[PDB]
Amino acid sequence: GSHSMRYFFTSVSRPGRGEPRFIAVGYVDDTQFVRFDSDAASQRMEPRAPWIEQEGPEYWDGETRKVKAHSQTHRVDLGTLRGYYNQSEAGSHTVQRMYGCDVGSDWRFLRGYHQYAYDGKDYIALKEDLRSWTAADMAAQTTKHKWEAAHVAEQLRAYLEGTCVEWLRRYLENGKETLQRTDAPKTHMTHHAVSDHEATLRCWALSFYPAEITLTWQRDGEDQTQDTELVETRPAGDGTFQKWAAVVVPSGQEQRYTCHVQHEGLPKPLTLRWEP
Amino acid sequence: RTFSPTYGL
Amino acid sequence: PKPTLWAEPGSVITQGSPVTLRCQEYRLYREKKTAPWITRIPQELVKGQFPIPSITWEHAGRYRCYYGSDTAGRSESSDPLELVVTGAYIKPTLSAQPSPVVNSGGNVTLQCDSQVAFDGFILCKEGPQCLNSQPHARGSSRAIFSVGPVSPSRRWWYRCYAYDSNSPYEWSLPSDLLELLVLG
Amino acid sequence: IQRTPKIQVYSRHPAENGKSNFLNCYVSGFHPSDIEVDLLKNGERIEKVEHSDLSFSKDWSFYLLYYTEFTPTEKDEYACRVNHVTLSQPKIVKWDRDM
Repeated sequence: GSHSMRYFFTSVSRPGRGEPRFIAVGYVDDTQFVRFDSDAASQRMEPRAPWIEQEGPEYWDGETRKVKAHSQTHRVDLGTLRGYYNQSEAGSHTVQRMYGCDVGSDWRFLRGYHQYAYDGKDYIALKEDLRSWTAADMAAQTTKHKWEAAHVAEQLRAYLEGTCVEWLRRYLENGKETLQRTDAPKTHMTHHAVSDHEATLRCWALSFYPAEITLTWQRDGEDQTQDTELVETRPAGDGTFQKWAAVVVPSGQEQRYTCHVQHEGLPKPLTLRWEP
Repeated sequence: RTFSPTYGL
Repeated sequence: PKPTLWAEPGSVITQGSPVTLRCQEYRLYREKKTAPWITRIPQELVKGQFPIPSITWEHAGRYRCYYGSDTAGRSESSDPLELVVTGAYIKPTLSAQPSPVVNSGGNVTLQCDSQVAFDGFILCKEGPQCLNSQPHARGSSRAIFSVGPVSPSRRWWYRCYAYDSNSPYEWSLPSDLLELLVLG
Repeated sequence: IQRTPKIQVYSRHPAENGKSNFLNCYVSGFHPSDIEVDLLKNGERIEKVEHSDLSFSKDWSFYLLYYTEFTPTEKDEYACRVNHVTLSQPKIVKWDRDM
């Protein structure tokens, strides 16, 4: 199906305690493959998947070069942004950046994106044409005009539609086992008494990949949307994800309820009946 | 592969 | 025979303070989600006392009490006690717009600002009777309350709290006290 | 604008007393990124707990997985202790095998 490569960058200022903490991570889909942390003794871009360890010394030298250069850029951006919002020197502040490429089912470019944030809020985003910018507020319109005149989007487009998708495809092929194959959810239901007349039915999905999933509870075929507590999908730590959905029901009526599981890894959508 | 160019805010 | 469920000193308790749920063979439970702290209480107190040495987010929620077991059995379920834990998050700031100085008979607009993203806001008079509100705009983390008409005869003293609507029993430490100065 | 962390405490694999496993504490939805996360055993800080590399979601809020190898037992009480600028004091969330 569809695939993506994305790079996330965070730079956090540390008043009175030296340079900003810079952290970069790379993902293909829901799998992390590289990282850089400015506080590690390494001082290098590091592999975080087996399939990226196929890359030779040149990859690790060049990516370390580039991510260090980006580190330095966001260090300056921190100072710049502090001035733009007339903030004092007392507090810590954060610049974040994200970009990357989506390919469709065919493995040909589908979408590109490139955005910043400052202290959590949106700052500037490359618009979907890859040729204009959406400034979030005014101060970002400064950045809009400079980058427009310097032809920043153009080259961004050349990476987005070039090097980005081309290396995604190389990673997709090199990590085939990890990235083109799925883990189907392992599913079950649990029951917990709340009172003598109410009980919680919880529906579990475990060891699934990718993260995208839908868990719903029905009563007599009717969706129980309003009463379903869903937890946020969460990493298991072995490359797979977990999720549950729960509903409180009247004691003695559990057999009315079914759990429904939609996931790419399942050949067809799954119905779990509490009482078969 | 990361994007090569620099260019601050 | 329908019993009554109360807390002492009250049902709104700051993190780290003591509280005792009382109702009058008892069985205490919490709606939507079980409350294990109930099961670790000795039977000497059960018959109708449920003490909590120092409350935390774990204790927060909506409780009901009863006695009997469907063949004894079943005293009606008591009215809900809503056990609220405050002091979980850093405090918001409360301000009077345009001013905390108000003319007798006047109204004034209170503004509760949380620097933490929350969608739930509470204004309490003294110093307690509390009003509830969504944010003033979509995703703002600021609520606006209208208050009055005021009079120099009485105190008009307020604090505000912020919370998440997915966890409505867990509130942030109250703001500083805001006093209205009412001019006659 | 700051954001307080959501906290989930859970095991990598279904919990079985004796079968070694991983105790996970997932913090998500928070801002800014500095955060203190300890896994506790009967109220005692565990040494050499690992964590994932700082990343973030659409809304720019951060997520981290903290994790250590563990063996669930009948008696031992596991917890995750989190502190952050949005919190008054450390929040302790006990490991519930059910959630």
